[PDB]
Amino acid sequence: GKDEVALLAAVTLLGVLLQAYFSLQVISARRAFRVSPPLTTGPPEFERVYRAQVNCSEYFPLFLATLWVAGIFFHEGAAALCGLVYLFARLRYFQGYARSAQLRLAPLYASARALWLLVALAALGLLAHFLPAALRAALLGRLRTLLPW
Amino acid sequence: GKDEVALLAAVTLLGVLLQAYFSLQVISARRAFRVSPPLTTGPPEFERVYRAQVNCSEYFPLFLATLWVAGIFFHEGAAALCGLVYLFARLRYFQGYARSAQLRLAPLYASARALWLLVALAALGLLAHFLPAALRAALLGRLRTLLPW
Amino acid sequence: GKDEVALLAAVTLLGVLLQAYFSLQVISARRAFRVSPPLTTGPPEFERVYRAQVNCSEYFPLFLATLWVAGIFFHEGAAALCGLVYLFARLRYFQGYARSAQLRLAPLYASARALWLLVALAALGLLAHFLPAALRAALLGRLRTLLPW
Ligand SMILES: CCCCCCCCCCCCO[C@@H]1O[C@H](CO)[C@@H](O[C@H]2O[C@H](CO)[C@@H](O)[C@H](O)[C@H]2O)[C@H](O)[C@H]1O
Ligand SMILES: CCCCCCCCCCCCO[C@@H]1O[C@H](CO)[C@@H](O[C@H]2O[C@H](CO)[C@@H](O)[C@H](O)[C@H]2O)[C@H](O)[C@H]1O
Ligand SMILES: CCCCCCCCCCCCO[C@@H]1O[C@H](CO)[C@@H](O[C@H]2O[C@H](CO)[C@@H](O)[C@H](O)[C@H]2O)[C@H](O)[C@H]1O
Ligand SMILES: COc1nc(N(CC(C)(C)F)c2cc(Cl)c(F)cc2F)cnc1C(=O)[C@H]1C[C@@H]1C(=O)O
Ligand SMILES: COc1nc(N(CC(C)(C)F)c2cc(Cl)c(F)cc2F)cnc1C(=O)[C@H]1C[C@@H]1C(=O)O
Ligand SMILES: COc1nc(N(CC(C)(C)F)c2cc(Cl)c(F)cc2F)cnc1C(=O)[C@H]1C[C@@H]1C(=O)O
Ligand SMILES: CCCCCC/C=C\CCCCCCCC(=O)O
Ligand SMILES: CCCCCC/C=C\CCCCCCCC(=O)O
Ligand SMILES: CCCCCC/C=C\CCCCCCCC(=O)O
Ligand SMILES: CCCCCC/C=C\CCCCCCCC(=O)O
Ligand SMILES: CCCCCC/C=C\CCCCCCCC(=O)O
Ligand SMILES: CCCCCC/C=C\CCCCCCCC(=O)O
Repeated sequence: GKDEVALLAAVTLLGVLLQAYFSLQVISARRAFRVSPPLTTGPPEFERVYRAQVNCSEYFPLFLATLWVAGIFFHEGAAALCGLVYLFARLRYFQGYARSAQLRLAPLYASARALWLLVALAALGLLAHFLPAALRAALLGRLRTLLPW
Repeated sequence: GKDEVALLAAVTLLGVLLQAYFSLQVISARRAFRVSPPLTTGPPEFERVYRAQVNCSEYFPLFLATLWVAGIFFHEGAAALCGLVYLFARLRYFQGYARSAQLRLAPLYASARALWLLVALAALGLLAHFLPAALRAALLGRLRTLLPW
Repeated sequence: GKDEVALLAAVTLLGVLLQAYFSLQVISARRAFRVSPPLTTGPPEFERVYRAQVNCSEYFPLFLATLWVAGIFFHEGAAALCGLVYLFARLRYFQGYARSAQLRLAPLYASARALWLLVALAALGLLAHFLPAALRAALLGRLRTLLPW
């Protein structure tokens, strides 16, 4: 039961750890540019690192949501592998963005490709669990009993 | 097992897709107002669209959390319908806010009403799974065995 | 089945309610300092309360992710208790930060300690569900069948 989802839980935990890493980098920039809470503005370099962390934070719940839907309704290994590709592409996005706004783009598109792939696996998984049942009911003349609307 | 939660997974996926839509709108405003990363400040219109996306992002994990608690402990269909009302009210909030800060308010209250309804269904669901067991133990003089505290 | 995770669902719901409380406090500061949407800048006090809510929002999905992994793979009661310690430390962080940036630090470290503890329980739980199986396969000379890589 539990170990049917243990790989998804492991990829989730690795994402939490990546977020802690991004957070550690912003704490470091905060010393390196004397940025003092409660402020988020500062030199362009600090501003880039800080924006990279905010962006990764916005998308972290989206990644988790699709990872779990894809892993449960499609295939656990397929979703987990795709989750790892997304996480590694985000690490590179962060490191890229810290150096320059242009250098963030190649790993940003790689991560966008990986997240859309997870959205596609989630959609396919959901369709695989609804379309066959609807097909069976339609062929048996029992569709109204499955969905009156 | 899986299809006991397939409607919640479908509503979750639709919310991820709505977030991608909001993100596409901010990318468009970014060209229309020459706002260049790493900046989030700009004309009041861009500022409104950008704030709308930030707000929807803050609340997206809250919506997911209550949707899943309500859908598992209350009733799956009730929670899923309520999730759809929330998602559609957020689309209208976004479109409203893009035009004016006042025009965002009616769909914002509609979405606040829909999210509180999901919080209420989650609370009711949780109570339905704890209060009867506690009542049974109290009536049987076995409460200490269920909860010593 | 459901009540195997009902305590985790209850702690989740309490976190959603805490977030609604933080949100109510920022709405109040917004009147008290005439900050008008779409703006997030203002007096240092408003700026502190607003930053406190943003920080709690960034970490809310991280807390949920680890609470569920720890509660499912480690022990439900252990994770749920730890989740409560984290939530209460965040309330104090918020109240502290509202008064001063220095006063936020003691409950911030308390919440950081509580979240790392949840990360540790999640990691331990995941290891408890993989390392014994790998040990059994290695001892039986059946490791390649469990993991070819
Ligand atoms: C209302 C909607 C109407 C229904 C429309 C249906 C959409 C049709 C889209 C194509 C159908 C799915 O096509 C299928 O895709 C997946 C993933 O790309 C492939 O799947 C394979 O590669 C993926 C890579 O991500 C692996 O994770 C997976 O384990 C493996 O089986 C299949 O080899 C292919 O056959
Ligand atoms: C420590 C706490 C002490 C216990 C206090 C208990 C609180 C009492 C509150 C009212 C009890 C629940 O009351 C119940 O609400 C739900 C939802 O509104 C209604 O439920 C109905 O409408 C909702 C609409 O959201 C549908 O999704 C649901 O499928 C349907 O059954 C019931 O018809 C009503 O009987
Ligand atoms: C590739 C990795 C290699 C494997 C390395 C393994 C790491 C070893 C770390 C120590 C092993 C776990 O050690 C174990 O920790 C937990 C939590 O702190 C304790 O657990 C106890 O306290 C915790 C407090 O959080 C309670 O929630 C829990 O219900 C209770 O049983 C155990 O009494 C201790 O024996
Ligand atoms: C994966 O990250 C991102 N995805 C985005 N989209 C939205 C669009 C409309 C492009 F599709 C998107 C959404 C979903 Cl659901 C998905 F499955 C895949 C995606 F690509 C958009 N922006 C980012 C960023 O992080 C940029 C803010 C960072 C920067 O510009 O530096
Ligand atoms: C649903 O969205 C929102 N909900 C809010 N609350 C918090 C309060 C104290 C009002 F209850 C709230 C919280 C929970 Cl848990 C809920 F179940 C229902 C809710 F209404 C508050 N603000 C928004 C916004 O999006 C505003 C930032 C956007 C803007 O002002 O434009
Ligand atoms: C629990 O909150 C926080 N945790 C942080 N880290 C990241 C570091 C590198 C410190 F470990 C962290 C990450 C994980 Cl995964 C965890 F398990 C425990 C943690 F401590 C960091 N910052 C906060 C804040 O809220 C600060 C922004 C608020 C402020 O500075 O006021
Ligand atoms: C492992 C526990 C770590 C807890 C997270 C630490 C977070 C933030 C510390 C920011 C310190 C305040 C910055 C200095 C500003 C000033 O002194 O003027
Ligand atoms: C491979 C595609 C074949 C699809 C078959 C669909 C067949 C018939 C559609 C008519 C349904 C209307 C009859 C109502 C009776 C009922 O289903 O309860
Ligand atoms: C489907 C893949 C889409 C990936 C998401 C694209 C995101 C961001 C692109 C922002 C471009 C940089 C803005 C221009 C600023 C300047 O040139 O001065
Ligand atoms: C419909 C409301 C009826 C509630 C009934 C509650 C009854 C008695 C409360 C006394 C409990 C203290 C006895 C301790 C013994 C034990 O439960 O283990
Ligand atoms: C229970 C429903 C509550 C819904 C959440 C309310 C949220 C925001 C209201 C902000 C009001 C606009 C501020 C005044 C600015 C101005 O008039 O110039
Ligand atoms: C308590 C620690 C004991 C660890 C025991 C590990 C033993 C042997 C490692 C050799 C594995 C290589 C053999 C390949 C055959 C197979 O497992 O399929």
